[PDB]
Amino acid sequence: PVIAAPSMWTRPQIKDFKEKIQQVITVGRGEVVTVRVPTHEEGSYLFWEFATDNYDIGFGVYFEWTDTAVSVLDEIVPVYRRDCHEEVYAGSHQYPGRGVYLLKFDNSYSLWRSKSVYYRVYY
Repeated sequence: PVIAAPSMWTRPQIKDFKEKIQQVITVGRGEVVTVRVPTHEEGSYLFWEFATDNYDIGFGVYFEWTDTAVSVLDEIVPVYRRDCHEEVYAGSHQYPGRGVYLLKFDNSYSLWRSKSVYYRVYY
């Protein structure tokens, strides 16, 4: 089981990222949204970008060995609170093999606030 280290960065241009995203996920007050993004035999990589309005949210990535679902295994990125309300959080990961990626928008730590998740998955 060979797992490539993922790469992660940020971008300042969040207003505009959001703006052309809107042309969007509501994560509940204490819920967890799981976007399942199956691999490609044609692509080699997963690219992702996401941002939120006003409040941070937990982000994490896992790999489900199984052959886009959006719902309410091996670890790529651990699930941590991320300031994707101030900047756009982006990342890549090399396919480990074939399967489905688990993008985890975790708002379970929130008690009163829902989150608006603007995201993108590429190529």
